[PDB]
Amino acid sequence: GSSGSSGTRVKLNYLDQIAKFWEIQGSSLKIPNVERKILDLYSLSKIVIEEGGYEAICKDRRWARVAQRLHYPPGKNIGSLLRSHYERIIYPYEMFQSGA
Repeated sequence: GSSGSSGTRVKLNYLDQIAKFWEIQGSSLKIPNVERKILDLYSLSKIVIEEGGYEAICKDRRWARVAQRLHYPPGKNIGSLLRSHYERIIYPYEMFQSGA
């Protein structure tokens, strides 16, 4: 019949999800500014999960590729930044939203 195309549908679910969790704790959900541009915590997390989880990509120091995926500047200490922001904000959001 008819078809569509992926857009900013789910990309929002991530924000509403991580938010609904933070807004509750007390501290509003804030996004860090990397590369003179807003960070898409949605893409980073998404990719990882796909790659093969956090422990996997982490063990294979794939962080490098995970960063370049978002068209990041190859040369700057980004890998570290990402891994951090994740375990910094995406740490509780995940561990909490893990296991139904």
